[PDB]
Amino acid sequence: MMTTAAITGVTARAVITPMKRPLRNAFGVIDSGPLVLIDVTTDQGVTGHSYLFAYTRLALKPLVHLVEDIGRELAGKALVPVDLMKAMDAKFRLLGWQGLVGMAVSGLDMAFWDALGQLAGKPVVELLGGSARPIPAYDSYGVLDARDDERTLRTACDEHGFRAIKSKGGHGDLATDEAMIKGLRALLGPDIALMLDFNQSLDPAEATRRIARLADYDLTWIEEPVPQENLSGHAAVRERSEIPIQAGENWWFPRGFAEAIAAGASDFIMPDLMKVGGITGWLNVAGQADAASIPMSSHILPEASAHVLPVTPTAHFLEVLDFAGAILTEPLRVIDGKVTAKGPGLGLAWNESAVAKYQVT
Amino acid sequence: MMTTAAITGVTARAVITPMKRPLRNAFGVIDSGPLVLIDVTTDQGVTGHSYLFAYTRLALKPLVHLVEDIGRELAGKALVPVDLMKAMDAKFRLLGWQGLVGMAVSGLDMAFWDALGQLAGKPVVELLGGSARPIPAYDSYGVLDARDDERTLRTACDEHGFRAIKSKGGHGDLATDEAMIKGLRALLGPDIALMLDFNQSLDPAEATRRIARLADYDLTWIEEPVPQENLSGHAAVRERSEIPIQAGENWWFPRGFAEAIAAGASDFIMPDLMKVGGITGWLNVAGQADAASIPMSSHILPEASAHVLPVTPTAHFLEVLDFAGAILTEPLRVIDGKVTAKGPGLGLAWNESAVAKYQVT
Ligand SMILES: O=C(O)[C@@H](O)c1ccccc1
Ligand SMILES: O=C(O)[C@@H](O)c1ccccc1
Ligand SMILES: [Mg+2]
Ligand SMILES: [Mg+2]
Repeated sequence: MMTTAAITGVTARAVITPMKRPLRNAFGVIDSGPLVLIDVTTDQGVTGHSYLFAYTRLALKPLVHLVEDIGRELAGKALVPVDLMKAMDAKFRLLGWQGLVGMAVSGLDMAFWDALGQLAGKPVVELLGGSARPIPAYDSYGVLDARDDERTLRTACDEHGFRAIKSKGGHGDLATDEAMIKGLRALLGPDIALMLDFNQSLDPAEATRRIARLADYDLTWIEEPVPQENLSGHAAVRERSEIPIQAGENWWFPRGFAEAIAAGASDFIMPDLMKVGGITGWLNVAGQADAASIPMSSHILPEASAHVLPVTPTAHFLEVLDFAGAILTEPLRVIDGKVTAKGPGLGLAWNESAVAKYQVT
Repeated sequence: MMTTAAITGVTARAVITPMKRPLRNAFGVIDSGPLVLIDVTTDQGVTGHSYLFAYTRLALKPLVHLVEDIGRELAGKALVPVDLMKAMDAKFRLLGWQGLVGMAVSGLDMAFWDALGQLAGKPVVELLGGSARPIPAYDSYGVLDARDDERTLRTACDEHGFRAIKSKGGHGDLATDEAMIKGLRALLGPDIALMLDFNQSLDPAEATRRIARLADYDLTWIEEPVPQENLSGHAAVRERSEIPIQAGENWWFPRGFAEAIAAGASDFIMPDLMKVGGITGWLNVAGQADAASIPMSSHILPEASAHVLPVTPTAHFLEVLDFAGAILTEPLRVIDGKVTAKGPGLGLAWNESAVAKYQVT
């Protein structure tokens, strides 16, 4: 009530952390996750937190540069996430905010909202006018094998209570995809939802061919069958597909979603908070998905996702893949295959000795 | 014939150069142009050259990082621009190549083609199976005023022989746009083509309103009336517009053009070699534009553009705006309002003392 807090500075650092569980692709395991950690100091005793997953270390320095540079021009500015977005939008209209820039802007938006929650002793979800209801979740893996992996899967379903599993495919031929899926369904029975993520690996005609073959296995969705930019190719797959098509982890801001929806690219979407424009963009897209009747899930950043899904009219699944555990004070918790938001703000605090250990520069 | 050259290293540096002529926007003049200069050393006594215009210094370091990092993984690799593109494509499929990354990849592609021309003593246009025919050009300004600017305009048309001028608008109200355009047409007579660039400043309904008012002035095109990502809004303007709609300077790679064309966003396109994916992407888009019967122009990078326009089936205009003069050995030449390609390769050589003077780090 007294006055709106204001930004006094912004800091970001790189870390390469160990994964709680290495996930293995066709070539090899990934056991390292490169992140960027963002702090937005305010004039009211609160520093806002957020992280980005950066995919490859090659992106660490640029992202740190961009976050810090953008943050600097913001010092002195009132902490109003809507007005700040509009400012960052005007600022990159010509250079363009798709890509690394876009991640910097979304990261900052998350940090902003996080500060606002802290400053109120509330979780963001309550700022957003909803509550931290538990959200059905699914557990995300690389290339699963039924024999070689029965162990970890039993755990996910029985202890953590996961009622849905995602695996990857596409790397090889149709035979491998099918065997992998035949195994999984046999092993897990009919009551577990199985999702298959092709990670953009196919072209539209090949996607159509594989999907027809996999339809007998009761899949919940096929994810990014073709390159993410190829919206017309997604729509073409979607049109012929007996299985719901999921995509969206790689699209940029509300406009990026508007054009994908206009093209009818997918049955389901799963925006990444890093790429859709933070909490502020997410909410915009939530309204679009409501109008288009499209079930909306999240792509990673499970901690913050849990704050927006409860106010997403078409909320679907929260993806669980944990990259930020080892550097958080309070890793993510799944209870009976659901995640519940944690306050205050986004519930993101750094385990500083953890950070110091893993920091790269 | 003996063996295909191979990459041995890649270097990039930042410079902020003075413009041959400061161009003034509504707020103020821009007299500084931030660039990144790219060298790709080969094992055959040739280093490939290319530059990027980086819009804002804030992008200088990230771009240098990205070019050098990407280049490093390429050392040892045979200098085959098609195979190299496909490699950089696989490498960023998940992180995404829109944005800064995309500029790094296009820059590298230009450098590659430049080396290939040098290594043959030829201009790239001849590598591409065409010839360095002169290309009609137009001269690009900021917010012009007829009284206050008659002087520089007389020069452009009379000495350099420019038969086409572009100015900016949108910053203010319709009244200002109209007066500015009424002045220009009165001053330059009916034989000079006038283009108006709104630089994404309007929304679709406002764009429609202004364009209807400006139609009496015989404009050649209206450029980016609305945000570049808003393809559906462009199509909506285009549908109602009596004046050709031009756009494309901000779209990403061939797929980005494919979706814009699929959406019917514009009557004309003008890809930026930095954003369309270098020479290799350009050529792809050239074929798309041919099929869609869309006149294709270039956005800046006038030196390299002059090498691809002669093999672009729907070649239209080459945009002249000079940023790289002060650091080139051979600035750009316009003769009788046309530009002709200069070899060998892309005809890009550094004036090294010039560079040393302007380099930023
Ligand atoms: O859907 C998903 O999570 C995958 O596409 C994915 C993307 C990026 C990192 C890990 C996994
Ligand atoms: O069409 C154009 O050249 C303008 O949009 C423009 C873009 C970027 C820098 C200068 C000018
Ligand atoms: Mg995915
Ligand atoms: Mg323009």
